[PDB]
Amino acid sequence: KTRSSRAGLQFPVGRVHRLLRKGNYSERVGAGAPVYLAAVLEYLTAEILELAGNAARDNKKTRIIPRHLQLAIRNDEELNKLLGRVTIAQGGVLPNIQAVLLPK
Amino acid sequence: RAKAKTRSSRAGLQFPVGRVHRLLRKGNYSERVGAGAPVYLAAVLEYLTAEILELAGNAARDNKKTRIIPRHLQLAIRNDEELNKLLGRVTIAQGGVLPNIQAVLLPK
Amino acid sequence: KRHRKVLRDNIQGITKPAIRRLARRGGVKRISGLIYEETRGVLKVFLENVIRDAVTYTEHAKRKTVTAMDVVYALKRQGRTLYGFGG
Amino acid sequence: NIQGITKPAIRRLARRGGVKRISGLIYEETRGVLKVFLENVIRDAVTYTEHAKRKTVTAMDVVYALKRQGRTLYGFG
Amino acid sequence: RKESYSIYVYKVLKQVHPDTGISSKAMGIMNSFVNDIFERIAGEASRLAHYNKRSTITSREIQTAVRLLLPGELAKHAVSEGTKAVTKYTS
Amino acid sequence: SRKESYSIYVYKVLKQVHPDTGISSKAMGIMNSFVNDIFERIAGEASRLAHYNKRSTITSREIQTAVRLLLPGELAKHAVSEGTKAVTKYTS
Amino acid sequence: KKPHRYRPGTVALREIRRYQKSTELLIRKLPFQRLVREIAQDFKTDLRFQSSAVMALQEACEAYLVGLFEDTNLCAIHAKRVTIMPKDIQLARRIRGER
Amino acid sequence: PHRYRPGTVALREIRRYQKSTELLIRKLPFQRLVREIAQDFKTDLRFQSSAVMALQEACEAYLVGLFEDTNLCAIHAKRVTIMPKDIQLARRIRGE
Repeated sequence: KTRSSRAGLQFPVGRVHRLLRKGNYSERVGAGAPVYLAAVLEYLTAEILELAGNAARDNKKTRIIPRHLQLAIRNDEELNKLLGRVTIAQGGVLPNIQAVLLPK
Repeated sequence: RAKAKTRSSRAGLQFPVGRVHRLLRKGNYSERVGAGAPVYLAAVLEYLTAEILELAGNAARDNKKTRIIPRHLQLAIRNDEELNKLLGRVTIAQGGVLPNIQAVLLPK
Repeated sequence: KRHRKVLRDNIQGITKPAIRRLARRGGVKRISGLIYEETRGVLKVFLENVIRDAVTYTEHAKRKTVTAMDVVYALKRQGRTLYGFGG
Repeated sequence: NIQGITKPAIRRLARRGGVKRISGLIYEETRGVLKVFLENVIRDAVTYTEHAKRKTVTAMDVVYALKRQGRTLYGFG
Repeated sequence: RKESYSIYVYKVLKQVHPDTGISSKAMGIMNSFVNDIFERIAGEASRLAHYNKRSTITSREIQTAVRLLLPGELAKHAVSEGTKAVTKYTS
Repeated sequence: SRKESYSIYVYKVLKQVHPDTGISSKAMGIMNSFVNDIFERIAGEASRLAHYNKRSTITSREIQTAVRLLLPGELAKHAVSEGTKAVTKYTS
Repeated sequence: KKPHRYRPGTVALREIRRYQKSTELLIRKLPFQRLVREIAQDFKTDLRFQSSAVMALQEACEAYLVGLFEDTNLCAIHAKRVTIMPKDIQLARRIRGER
Repeated sequence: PHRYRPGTVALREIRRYQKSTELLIRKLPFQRLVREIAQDFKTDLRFQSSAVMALQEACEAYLVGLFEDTNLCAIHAKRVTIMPKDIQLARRIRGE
């Protein structure tokens, strides 16, 4: 039986534990810490994929591509805040024209 | 036993090599620490301290003050391009700002 | 067991002449009447973020008194390192 | 070689930035800015390469250089 | 060899969008993302442990670090997921 | 209650560079904050260097590369010169 | 005879010189403390504060505002005005990346 | 002959280039510039292809962001044409 299975998670708890042990972060690691961390990472992954899927469906595409990820991130205030200083390669920018530039 | 010599003295330094070594061991930066690393680090820290104190002393004498106070440190830091770059995001408490008025605001 | 008067409207303690003085240090010569409310809002936002982080640190240590070190760490992790309050 | 960053390319970049009209003097200024940016990044990148005692700059070298200047880049790990 | 989160990303994707796929580049970007957030959280946790002179990183430190890095609603939901996961694991 | 600081070393350096100049308590505290800040930056950058290259030991080489990364230009060259001279004198 | 009355701007400039020469804190201690305690109370009730913590917070707040006013002034001057206005503050904060 | 008014094609280009994501500078001159600059720090360096593509993504993203801020600065002064002083103001406020 795996610890991820006992925890109801998809992300690999064991691997996260090994990466913490070898990442020179602290002398000891509690048993609950990698479970908590794995849960948080899985939650955030689900949030981003949710929005990116929505953006893909608006674009009538069945596969999420980087463009959809950039659109998803920049259109969500809290994610945009979290990734304010991150560049998504091949992401482009949000469609946006300043009102003063339009005629009339 | 051999007479005690300090590593700082062996290196011709003023900063405490032993203490820096202890802080590296206990700062969880790496599993192992080479014998030469704390000497180098101590030398760099001492040099930078000397540079800041040099500029601050100059500023202190320009203001006809004999004791360096925080105001002099702020003046010293902002008037040197490379230190200003290094400490671009640092606030010096009780430092104030450099005297500076935009030219367009003065009368004609 | 004799607590202070409940705090209200303390944003008004940031007076008009104080903001003017701060602007003077920034080199500002003339100031529109609408500046003051805007400044108050900006200051409030800044303060909120700092105090939030400080209190988070205070709770992690299971203490009830926010210390100077708590504030220094909060500021440091927002890229506004402050010198003078260590030790 | 700085002239290989042509005028129409900078115009296209500005279009993506939403700029509608562009003074003739912008282009030279832009080139200068670009040069400075590149220099800094490359200076750090080569440093990593040199630390590893390698002669080939890798993608990872660039990613680390960019990260330590607060311009984290996704996609090249 | 070269580890990635690809299979876990795919399982999550199938949970949230059964009929959606993903390009190779997008999966690479997701891996970069996961590693980034991992490093941030572990580093913040490290500072937390040092400040309080504790030698053990526990789930409580993780929780405090999460409260510091994520804004508002994201933080609350993350805390909720972490608490449920620890409670389910413990029993 | 024993709290270590760099005060005595700062004072010795001050006497080397400005024999008749003093320093207020606040300024000495600021110097301690400064020294700790640069220490943390350098040690952290060195840690990342060591990690990237799968080496378990931080040596003077990592310190030197970190120094080149953090300090600008002439400040970096002078610091590197001081460190190298100091290490070579120490080794003999 | 007519009372002495400097023209608009003279005293402002003299104040700029005056306050850039000195370093003392410019907001009153106690109202600032009350502000901090009020804001703090909306996260957790009954917190206490060390004195030096409040003084540190005050240094940080005033330094932040001073920097914001430098940038605001540059933005105002760019538009060939000499009076700073709310849109200048909003531009400065947008470019810093806070909004 | 038919002629579009000044600005119409500019707007069309804005929509066009904000809709797509392909790199906008030619690969080879960019590479040549990179190698020339690199040559002034250490001789005989080579580069992996993906390193150059990464550098190009970073450079173009940086410039795009700078042009957004520049445009905001231009509009602030009630102009529609960006000028060098606008770039210098933007760069000063970013802290470079």
